[PDB]
Amino acid sequence: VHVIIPTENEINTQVTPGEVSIQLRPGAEANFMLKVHPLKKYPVDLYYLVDVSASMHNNIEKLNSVGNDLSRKMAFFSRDFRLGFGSYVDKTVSPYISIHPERIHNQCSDYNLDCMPPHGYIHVLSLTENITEFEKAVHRQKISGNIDTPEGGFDAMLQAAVCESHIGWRKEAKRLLLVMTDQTSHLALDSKLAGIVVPNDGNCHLKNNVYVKSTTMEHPSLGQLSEKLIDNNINVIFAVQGKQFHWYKDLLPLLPGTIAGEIESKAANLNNLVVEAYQKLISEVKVQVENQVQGIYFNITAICPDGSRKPGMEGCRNVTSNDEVLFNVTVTMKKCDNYAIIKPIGFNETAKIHIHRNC
Amino acid sequence: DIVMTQSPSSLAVSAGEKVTMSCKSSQSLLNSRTRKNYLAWYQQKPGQSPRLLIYWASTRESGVPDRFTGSGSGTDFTLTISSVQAEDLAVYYCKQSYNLLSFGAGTKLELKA
Amino acid sequence: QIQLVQSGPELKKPGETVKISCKASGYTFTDYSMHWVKQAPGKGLKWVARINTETGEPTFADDFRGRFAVSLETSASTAYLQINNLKNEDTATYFCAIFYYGRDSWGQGTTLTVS
Amino acid sequence: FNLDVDSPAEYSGPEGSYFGFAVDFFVPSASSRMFLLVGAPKANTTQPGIVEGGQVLKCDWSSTRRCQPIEFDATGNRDYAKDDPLEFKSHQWFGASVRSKQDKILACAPLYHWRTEMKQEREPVGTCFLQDGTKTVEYAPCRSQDIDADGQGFCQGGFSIDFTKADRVLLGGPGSFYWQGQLISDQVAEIVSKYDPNVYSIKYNNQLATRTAQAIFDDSYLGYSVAVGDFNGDGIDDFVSGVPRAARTLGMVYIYDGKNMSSLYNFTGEQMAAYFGFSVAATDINGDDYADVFIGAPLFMDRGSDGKLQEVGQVSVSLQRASGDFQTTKLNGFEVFARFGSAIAPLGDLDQDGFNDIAIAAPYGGEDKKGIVYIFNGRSTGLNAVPSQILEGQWAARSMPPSFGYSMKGATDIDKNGYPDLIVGAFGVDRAILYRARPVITVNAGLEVYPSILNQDNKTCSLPGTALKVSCFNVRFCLKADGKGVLPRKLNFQVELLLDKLKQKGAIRRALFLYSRSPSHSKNMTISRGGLMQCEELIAYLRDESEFRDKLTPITIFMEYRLDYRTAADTTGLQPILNQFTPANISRQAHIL
Ligand SMILES: *[C@@H]1O[C@H](CO)[C@@H](O[C@@H]2O[C@H](CO)[C@@H](O[C@@H]3O[C@H](CO[C@H]4O[C@H](CO)[C@@H](O)[C@H](O)[C@@H]4O)[C@@H](O)[C@H](O[C@H]4O[C@H](CO)[C@@H](O)[C@H](O)[C@@H]4O[C@H]4O[C@H](CO)[C@@H](O)[C@H](O)[C@@H]4O)[C@@H]3O)[C@H](O)[C@H]2NC(C)=O)[C@H](O)[C@H]1NC(C)=O
Ligand SMILES: *[C@@H]1O[C@H](CO)[C@@H](O[C@@H]2O[C@H](CO)[C@@H](O)[C@H](O)[C@H]2NC(C)=O)[C@H](O)[C@H]1NC(C)=O
Ligand SMILES: *[C@@H]1O[C@H](CO)[C@@H](O[C@@H]2O[C@H](CO)[C@@H](O)[C@H](O)[C@H]2NC(C)=O)[C@H](O)[C@H]1NC(C)=O
Ligand SMILES: *[C@@H]1O[C@H](CO)[C@@H](O[C@@H]2O[C@H](CO)[C@@H](O)[C@H](O)[C@H]2NC(C)=O)[C@H](O)[C@H]1NC(C)=O
Ligand SMILES: *[C@@H]1O[C@H](CO)[C@@H](O[C@@H]2O[C@H](CO)[C@@H](O)[C@H](O)[C@H]2NC(C)=O)[C@H](O)[C@H]1NC(C)=O
Ligand SMILES: *[C@@H]1O[C@H](CO)[C@@H](O)[C@H](O)[C@H]1NC(C)=O
Ligand SMILES: *[C@@H]1O[C@H](CO)[C@@H](O)[C@H](O)[C@H]1NC(C)=O
Ligand SMILES: *[C@@H]1O[C@H](CO)[C@@H](O)[C@H](O)[C@H]1NC(C)=O
Ligand SMILES: [Ca+2]
Ligand SMILES: [Ca+2]
Ligand SMILES: [Ca+2]
Ligand SMILES: [Ca+2]
Ligand SMILES: [Ca+2]
Ligand SMILES: [Mg+2]
Repeated sequence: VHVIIPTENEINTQVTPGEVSIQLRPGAEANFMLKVHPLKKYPVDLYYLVDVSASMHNNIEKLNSVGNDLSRKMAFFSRDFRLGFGSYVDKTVSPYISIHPERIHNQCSDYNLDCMPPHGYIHVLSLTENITEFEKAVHRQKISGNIDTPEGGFDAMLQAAVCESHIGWRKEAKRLLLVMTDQTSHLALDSKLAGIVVPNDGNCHLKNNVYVKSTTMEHPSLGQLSEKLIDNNINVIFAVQGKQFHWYKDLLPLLPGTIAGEIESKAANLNNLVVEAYQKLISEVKVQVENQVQGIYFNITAICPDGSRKPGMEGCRNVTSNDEVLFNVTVTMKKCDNYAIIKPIGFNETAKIHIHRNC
Repeated sequence: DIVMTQSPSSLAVSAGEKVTMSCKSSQSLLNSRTRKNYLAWYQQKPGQSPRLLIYWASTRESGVPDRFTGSGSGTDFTLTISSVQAEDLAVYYCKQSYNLLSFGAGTKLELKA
Repeated sequence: QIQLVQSGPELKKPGETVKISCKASGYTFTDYSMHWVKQAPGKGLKWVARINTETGEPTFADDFRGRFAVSLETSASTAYLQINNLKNEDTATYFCAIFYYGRDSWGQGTTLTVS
Repeated sequence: FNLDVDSPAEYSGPEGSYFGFAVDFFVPSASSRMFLLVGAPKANTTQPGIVEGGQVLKCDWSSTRRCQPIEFDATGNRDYAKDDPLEFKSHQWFGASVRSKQDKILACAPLYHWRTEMKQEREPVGTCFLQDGTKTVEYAPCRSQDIDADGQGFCQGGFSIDFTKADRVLLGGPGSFYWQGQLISDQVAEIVSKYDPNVYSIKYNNQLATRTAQAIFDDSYLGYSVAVGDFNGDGIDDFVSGVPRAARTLGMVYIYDGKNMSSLYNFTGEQMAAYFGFSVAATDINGDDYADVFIGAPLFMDRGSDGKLQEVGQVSVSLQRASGDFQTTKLNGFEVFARFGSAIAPLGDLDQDGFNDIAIAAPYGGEDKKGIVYIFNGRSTGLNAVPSQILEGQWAARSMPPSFGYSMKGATDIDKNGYPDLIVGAFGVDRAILYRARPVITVNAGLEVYPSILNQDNKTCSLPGTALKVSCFNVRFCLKADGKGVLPRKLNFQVELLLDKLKQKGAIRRALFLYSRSPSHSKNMTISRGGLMQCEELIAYLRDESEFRDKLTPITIFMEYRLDYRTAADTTGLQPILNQFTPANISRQAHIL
């Protein structure tokens, strides 16, 4: 029984050792310290996923000021700041939308609004360094509408997170998915009402930047959603204007790597929300282990800068740059019968541990 | 279609007074599917094109000061100006967009002497 | 900033036809419908018609059919209101407008006088 | 533990119809034969102008295995005015929800739309067809003048239904009143009597229903799923209703008074978005004469030791006590994303032990996510948390998971043996499968040693062949057996008796049978069920002290028994099973002093 830490040149700047190899026997255990050191001045990819149902038009008009002002503020938190954009409304099926032939294209009945046809999820702008292009894409965004209060937020999020080749998420970046709304989202089983009884397979289904399984697959569960967000290393920021903010806030414990804040009634704090949320996310370090190796168990304790200890994926808070967090990782074998991955949530680097066994 | 009745046709005010004017629809302007009342108020100064003040009964438009408050529901809507200014002497109109767009007669504010 | 620019004043005799233009700028023309509103010289506003700039399909108010027509020239971002068989009752200022709440706008108003 | 999973009855419908989406049993009061009811909500019917209207099929069982549609509705879309349709039946999902009480079959179409008379709209009001005798009527409790979002316009009535033993129909309409949801309950007699095909909105006089409430209750979907049972001791079945998005998406289950709809009880979920209340059921699971409440929460995430959340699914089980209080425990599922608890179906007393048993599905579990159904036995202390039997789906996905276990119904005995059977749908493959319950045999196996105490010098008998004197003792064993339902009169048993086996293989056994000079003996026994214990006596002797590991040890006397399973079968080839909660291995000890 042993633990080997490679002395080869490392290929990770944040999480080290990025490769570990151990040898176990039943009843035996081995351990090591995993170091996680957050960096300063990350490349940052910020994608704006916006609820564009009629109730949101008041917040959408403020995204015209966000482009340049946010870019300036982020200059002190990032090295390379890119913006993207997309939108969602709901599933385009009864009872969520009108199916009347004269009102299929224009869900709203307010004759002062030439509203957009409803859609599940549409990608509008790939992540780009060009701020003007972002503002342009926003300026020309039209408002839609639907009938039922809740929106198809979680379904759009999964596609935005999964369809990496379309969004243009960089590996070399802190990936941020910002979701703007005012209402709560639909759940996976709510879709039964529309006659949708087929589970979301978690895959990417975009054609011409449009989600086309939106009417045949149900909404993803929180389980599926957190799994995909963590797997694709995407941090999520919720920006909610209504009283429903608290609904989203109280789901945070179920969705690791997620933060939420409030949009003011005047929607004057959109940039402050993003910057503050960014600063809060970068200050929290927690890990989880993906263990597919049968007979192996893990017990990880975080050791924080103040000497306190926090078990499992509770992690450490009020962490800065030039500040290392240690994770005390013990691996034990209980029974005879591959590798496991230990990774910080919201980080691109992972530590792969290979487990060799004999009995 | 929907006839909007606005009253009074003229209302004299003194600067600093609270002034109210109202508009009554022929039918409900409330959209059961949105819970919103599709009524808006406009201000028209003489010699100028009109400007939107309030939409959806009580939602205030950008650039409009908070002395202009809208309220009401169903068929009965009110526009109230708290501490009316000398610059607010204009004709105000109620508009509905529940069906085809339609305007009321309008209320002209006059100054007391 | 969205602007709407209308043609200048028109003077017509009874029975004549007038075509009033409204040129749009600051937004994509085909994005929002164009509304026309009639203001008689001393009365309130009357909505006349709207045209969907994407499809060219007009909708008229009950009191303004037959004598009124609305058309588009999308290549020049311009909407037109045509009034046939002008009567003395048609004297008014005719405005073109966008009522989209996020960004409403009005033209300067075209003055039409019928002798 | 007694379902036959080797020889089930398999049924199938048209491809893409979702045959098996919803299942029930059809048992006419005096037809002598029974049918299965299997829905197919997307089926292409022969109706003039209706696409994927949906249908319900009546499936036979004895002899061959064939299904035929029930003509609840054999027409097209009725007009309101020339070239102006009143109703839209295409894609109405008829057969999505089916229930039957004896001869009465109620089948619903939750996605049925109509225009209303006031304006030309298309609202998903929902309708049901009630068939009894030779008459069929349309029941449309939400097709009223109270329309649109603030009314019943988006009701989707018929989304979920049940029957009240008092001959009332319980119907959930989750979209009523801004999706607050509504329960509507009416009499069968009123529904059938007050019917006129020229009237679209029909009032009933003995109708009960929930009403509107404050906007704080919007988007709760009350009436998502319903069940019935007596929760106040009035002799009148009350109404149990899931409200999965209630209380800030914790989910709730409400129980309303079956006589006047006053609310009686309120159950709440613990975890947001677990969708507590997805499905509900009620049954007496502990023999207390009080209905117990079973509430599913298919998306529940069970936190592990490291803080990781695994989506497994949970079922909350609460027992009703005389005081009106409930005693609640929690049953967690077994597999991630299997959605355990998405379907709950009381089986009645499946194993005839005096307590009702229940099936809980996990439609996306098992290998390849074929779907699993878990059978849990009841008992006086509440449901046994450990499943006794696991049923796996038998088909591969073609475009979507078979979703075996998505819909289930039990507590009906089709093969007429006293043990109720279970129908399980698997709509992803357009199939339905009926599992039949095997008879259960309780066995009384006795073993005695005369005397248990002996020694090497206590020579009491002689060996066969050559009369050498040895120490001896007698070992007796006997067996009686019976069951409660229809079992073969003659039960063929195999028994084996072993002596002094508690030692290393190859070791010398000291206690041997006289006639065989052997540590083992077996016999073919025929036991009349309900008869006398059949007894046998074998004589054992000890080897002397020339061949031994020790002189003073315990002697184990061990008996094992099992069924033959070659002659033990009824006319359908259904074999009985031994009670799985009893040992078939018993022992006594003898000692050398
Ligand atoms: C299981 O859980 C459910 C909730 O999920 C619970 O049912 C709810 O019960 C409450 C009452 O406790 C319902 O709230 C209201 O109840 C009053 C009855 O009178 C009581 O409350 C008033 C007001 O506080 C007191 O003055 C009085 O002394 C009593 O305590 C009803 O009269 C209310 O009706 C309103 O709605 C009607 C139309 O829908 C209106 O016509 C009527 O005027 C009321 O309007 C109110 O709201 C208006 C704003 O929308 C406001 O402008 C009005 O002025 C007024 O305030 C109302 O029913 C609540 O609705 C029930 N919810 C549901 C979903 O049924 C069960 O009791 C509980 N069961 C168990 C066993 O625990
Ligand atoms: C950033 O995006 C803007 C907007 O597309 C680019 O500016 C345009 O440049 C083209 C010529 O290639 C002109 O025809 C357009 O009229 C310009 N638009 C505006 C709004 O000014 C700009 O060049 C891009 N910059 C970079 C570095 O990619
Ligand atoms: C994770 O993100 C970091 C950036 O914070 C990446 O590190 C950079 O990689 C590029 C490409 O080799 C170098 O040019 C930069 O100088 C590196 N930055 C620093 C601070 O060293 C890292 O490569 C990413 N990880 C993975 C696996 O892609
Ligand atoms: C990391 O965890 C290990 C235990 O897995 C700690 O090692 C133990 O330290 C205590 C106190 O000195 C000894 O009594 C144990 O015998 C040690 N353990 C084993 C398992 O051999 C280690 O000190 C921890 N490191 C930090 C930095 O907290
Ligand atoms: C019921 O009939 C409809 C109409 O024929 C079938 O839907 C068609 O399927 C074909 C093959 O994929 C398409 O090319 C047609 O365009 C579809 N038509 C319509 C109107 O959807 C439907 O699949 C049939 N369903 C069942 C269960 O048999
Ligand atoms: C994991 O470590 C914690 C201390 O942080 C300890 O309390 C817990 O019992 C350990 N768990 C296991 C399974 O060893
Ligand atoms: C904890 O956070 C506060 C800001 O909320 C900061 O001022 C303080 O210095 C932090 N503490 C440490 C030890 O970094
Ligand atoms: C419903 O019936 C029960 C009978 O016990 C009675 O106590 C209760 O007050 C009744 N409620 C209503 C609303 O009639
Ligand atoms: Ca919606
Ligand atoms: Ca009762
Ligand atoms: Ca009970
Ligand atoms: Ca039982
Ligand atoms: Ca049976
Ligand atoms: Mg919305």
